[PDB]
Amino acid sequence: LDNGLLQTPPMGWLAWERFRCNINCDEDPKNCISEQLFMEMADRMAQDGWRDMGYTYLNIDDCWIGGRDASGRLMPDPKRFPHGIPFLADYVHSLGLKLGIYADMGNFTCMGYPGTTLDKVVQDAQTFAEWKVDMLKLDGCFSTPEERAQGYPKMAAALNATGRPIAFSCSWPAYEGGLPPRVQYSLLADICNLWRNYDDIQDSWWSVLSILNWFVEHQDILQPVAGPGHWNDPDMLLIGNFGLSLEQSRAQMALWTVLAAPLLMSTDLRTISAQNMDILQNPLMIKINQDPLGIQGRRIHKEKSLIEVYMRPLSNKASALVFFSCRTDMPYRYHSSLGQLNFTGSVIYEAQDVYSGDIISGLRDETNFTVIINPSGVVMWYLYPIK
Amino acid sequence: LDNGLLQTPPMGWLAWERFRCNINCDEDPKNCISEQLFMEMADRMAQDGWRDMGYTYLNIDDCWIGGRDASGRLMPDPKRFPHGIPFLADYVHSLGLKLGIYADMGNFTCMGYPGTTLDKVVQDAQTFAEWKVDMLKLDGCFSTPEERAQGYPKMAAALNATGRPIAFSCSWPAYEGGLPPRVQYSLLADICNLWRNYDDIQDSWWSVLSILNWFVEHQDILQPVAGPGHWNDPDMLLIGNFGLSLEQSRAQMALWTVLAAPLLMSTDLRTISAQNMDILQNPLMIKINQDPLGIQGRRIHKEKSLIEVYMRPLSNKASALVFFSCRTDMPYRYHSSLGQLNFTGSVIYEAQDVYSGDIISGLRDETNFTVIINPSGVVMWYLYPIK
Ligand SMILES: *[C@@H]1O[C@H](CO)[C@@H](O[C@@H]2O[C@H](CO)[C@@H](O[C@@H]3O[C@H](CO[C@H]4O[C@H](CO)[C@@H](O)[C@H](O)[C@@H]4O)[C@@H](O)[C@H](O[C@H]4O[C@H](CO)[C@@H](O)[C@H](O)[C@@H]4O)[C@@H]3O)[C@H](O)[C@H]2NC(C)=O)[C@H](O)[C@H]1NC(C)=O
Ligand SMILES: *[C@@H]1O[C@H](CO)[C@@H](O[C@@H]2O[C@H](CO)[C@@H](O[C@@H]3O[C@H](CO[C@H]4O[C@H](CO)[C@@H](O)[C@H](O)[C@@H]4O)[C@@H](O)[C@H](O[C@H]4O[C@H](CO)[C@@H](O)[C@H](O)[C@@H]4O)[C@@H]3O)[C@H](O)[C@H]2NC(C)=O)[C@H](O)[C@H]1NC(C)=O
Ligand SMILES: *[C@@H]1O[C@H](CO[C@@H]2O[C@@H](C)[C@@H](O)[C@@H](O)[C@@H]2O)[C@@H](O[C@@H]2O[C@H](CO)[C@@H](O[C@@H]3O[C@H](CO)[C@@H](O)[C@H](O)[C@@H]3O)[C@H](O)[C@H]2NC(C)=O)[C@H](O)[C@H]1NC(C)=O
Ligand SMILES: *[C@@H]1O[C@H](CO[C@@H]2O[C@@H](C)[C@@H](O)[C@@H](O)[C@@H]2O)[C@@H](O[C@@H]2O[C@H](CO)[C@@H](O)[C@H](O)[C@H]2NC(C)=O)[C@H](O)[C@H]1NC(C)=O
Ligand SMILES: *[C@@H]1O[C@H](CO)[C@@H](O)[C@H](O)[C@H]1NC(C)=O
Ligand SMILES: *[C@@H]1O[C@H](CO)[C@@H](O)[C@H](O)[C@H]1NC(C)=O
Repeated sequence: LDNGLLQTPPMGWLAWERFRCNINCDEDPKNCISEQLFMEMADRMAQDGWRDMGYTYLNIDDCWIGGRDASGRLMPDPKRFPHGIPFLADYVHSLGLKLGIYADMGNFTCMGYPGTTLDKVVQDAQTFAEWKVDMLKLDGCFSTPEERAQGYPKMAAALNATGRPIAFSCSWPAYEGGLPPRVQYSLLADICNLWRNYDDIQDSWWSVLSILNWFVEHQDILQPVAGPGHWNDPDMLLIGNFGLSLEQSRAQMALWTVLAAPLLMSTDLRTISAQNMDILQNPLMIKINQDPLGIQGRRIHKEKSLIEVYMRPLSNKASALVFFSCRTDMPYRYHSSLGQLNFTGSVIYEAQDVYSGDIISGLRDETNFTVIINPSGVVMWYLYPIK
Repeated sequence: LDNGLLQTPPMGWLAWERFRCNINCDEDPKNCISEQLFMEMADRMAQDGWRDMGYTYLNIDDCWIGGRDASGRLMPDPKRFPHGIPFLADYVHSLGLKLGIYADMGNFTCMGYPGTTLDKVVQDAQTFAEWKVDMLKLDGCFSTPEERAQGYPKMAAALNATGRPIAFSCSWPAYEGGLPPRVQYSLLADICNLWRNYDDIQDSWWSVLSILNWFVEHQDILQPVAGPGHWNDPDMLLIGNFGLSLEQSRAQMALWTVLAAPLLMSTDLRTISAQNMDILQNPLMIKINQDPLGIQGRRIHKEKSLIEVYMRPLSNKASALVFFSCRTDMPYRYHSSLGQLNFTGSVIYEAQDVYSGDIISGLRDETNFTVIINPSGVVMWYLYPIK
């Protein structure tokens, strides 16, 4: 979408994965979807290094809506959001952060809350802009294909007409199978800043692998359409939650990074471990994810040893390499060379291990190297020519 | 098997899952299958509380064999086991531990090492006894159904004839689909101390789940056949390795415990985290696993919320309850009562949470209670009448 926004993938926090549709504030006041929850997460982002590292969006998902007023104007739940959305937008802005909100192109949101039907698209966009929202996620539950085909372009135009820059996240392709001929990616790039291609992520390694598999099976289609202002969205990071081991956590981070994915956390920032914080706030990882060229990476190799190699092209002739083990036995000594990974001749390279910080220098194409990769884990290199 | 052994499930350490068939001692001397590996693990077991907590077996798996001498007698790899197996057994015995070894009923072991064919069964049994081995795992790769039908009882007879008590672990049923009529569990109980019913475990939550689902699907057949001296074996514990998150590690421990499974670790005891050690050395968990009645537990409840309830009967009118979440979203508040879990009478109960140590008093059958269960995780209770 040509609105000047998201020239690099968006970084932030989204409520959905970790907190879902928890509306029981009586029994569970700390974890229910509420004004308090968002202010508390905002405080953590401001104070715990998140904002400073580039995590700027604080995004509301489903289950925020209370109803519509006599003018059809959208309202938050008055008990869970007593001060209203402008209050929250203003609070978040006061901390140098941006606020994301959620609507559904259809009769109801996926959780059954008031939907943004075709006749409400313009009014809701205007309401969101008036509230000083900075991003919109538009789901597409409880709608027909033709309603979505009209509704998503209609919303992009309505957001534009408000005059406020609002990043536009579209779940549109996910409801249509995410692939041609039903999904037109040139159209999508014109109307959206990012799009959810595929299934909701769940808190499991199986879920991460099914998403990765789908993106890799279809990378010839998906890879070229990603770029500044228009990203593929494989869904939220699971780092900090319950389903992923340490190796798996480091793996999702590295792989989302090579895919030029949004880095949208969804985890309790109040209790996040140092180890998980260290993954998400890795400066070189973020640098790679936020590379100005915005070229989505690809899987370039798959061995019978079940080691996969991903490569992302970066600025200044640099590259990112992810050595990924789909083995489920033990650490594996992966033997390779840059020549075997289709790198250009005569150039001498140097690599920094993204997780360990170690530097491997004087690598020619013919130079044999070994990387030790743990099961369901990665080794990641930031690779550059040296003179 | 009526050999006086394993009146409770065996507890110890097995090399396979974590260290596999790593024989490259030149490049990897600290992790290869060698006498050093086993000696170092023995030290850890003696010094780090493992033995004192009941972890007594230190078991060699595949890839130990060098060959057979001129008389057909098995010999360990001379380079990797320079002092020989008697020496290792002596070392292990001096630390108050027991030595397990590995053989295959067929032409070769699964990794292609010299097999214990039918004409070698007796000689190999005598060799193991002479070495002062305490346990034998007998794999069934590279054999026919008829050879296994002959060989497994042949080995049991051979072991008995040596006069040395040797715990006998049989992989026989796993090669036959693990079910009647192909598997005769009455015979297995008479000839083996434990048997691998099903697929090899791998370092993933998916692997744990597939084993659990197979054991639950067929629990009507499998639950009754387990007891003192003869156990179902759903394979090694993954705790301390790469594939399981914290919640998942706690889940496998609790679930293997209610199933009266062997507690056979397979992990690097030299680098194991305090957090993982705390799981495996939980005193109440071990007490429950090692309950004298040896009654295998069952899944008693399954709900649409994807919460499952397991129950194991214990000595002194006590029970173990495992509340298990197959959810992949967020913590779940599970509401129940002992009455809904088929507890009858006017007995008043008290429960101890096995992981937190918290005590819940005044539980009558009608009493409503709530437990908070994390995704792919458990809450475990030790439940008992109070008077
Ligand atoms: C509502 O929708 C409108 C129309 O879609 C948006 O307006 C566009 O905004 C974008 C982003 O700000 C503009 O793109 C930028 O244009 C700059 C100048 O272009 C001029 O010249 C061209 C002809 O060559 C004209 O088409 C145009 O009208 C301008 O007069 C460029 O310099 C910018 O370059 C950027 O990208 C290059 C290469 O990728 C980089 O090297 C640069 O560093 C730089 O980042 C950029 O392309 C676009 O021109 C606007 N279009 C129109 C018709 O006005 C609104 O932003 C949007 N409003 C809201 C609120 O969402
Ligand atoms: C080769 O195979 C034979 C079986 O064919 C094995 O022999 C069995 O060995 C076990 C274990 O040593 C014996 O079980 C033990 O029996 C002891 C005495 O029981 C006798 O008396 C009763 C009378 O009712 C007879 O029925 C029975 O046949 C015996 O003659 C008990 O003292 C033992 O009790 C143990 O457990 C209790 C817990 O309940 C503890 O309190 C005790 O301390 C003790 O540990 C035990 O039950 C069994 O009797 C033998 N069977 C036969 C038919 O002889 C060989 O062991 C095996 N050889 C090898 C090397 O593998
Ligand atoms: C999106 O929502 C519209 C608007 O209807 C509203 O939402 C519905 C879920 C109901 O709660 C309505 O009370 C409410 O006004 C839906 O259009 C309407 O759907 C209803 C119910 O399906 C239709 O009524 C039915 O008519 C048929 C045929 O005569 C009867 O068999 C049924 O017994 C029932 O009376 C109604 O005609 C229709 N209205 C219009 C103007 O089209 C729409 O279905 C829904 N779309 C999707 C894709 O979810
Ligand atoms: C276990 O091994 C026996 C022994 O034969 C060996 O394997 C043969 C395939 C061949 O490589 C010989 O040099 C080895 O000595 C197998 O029994 C043989 O099976 C083959 C069928 O492939 C048959 O032609 C021979 O008559 C058999 N030999 C004898 C003397 O019995 C047996 O098949 C192997 N079992 C399994 C299931 O792997
Ligand atoms: C890399 O190692 C291989 C052995 O697998 C060897 O054949 C080859 O010569 C080495 N590459 C070079 C040119 O250094
Ligand atoms: C237990 O809770 C249910 C509601 O979940 C209620 O209907 C029932 O009366 C309660 N029983 C007792 C003994 O409090």
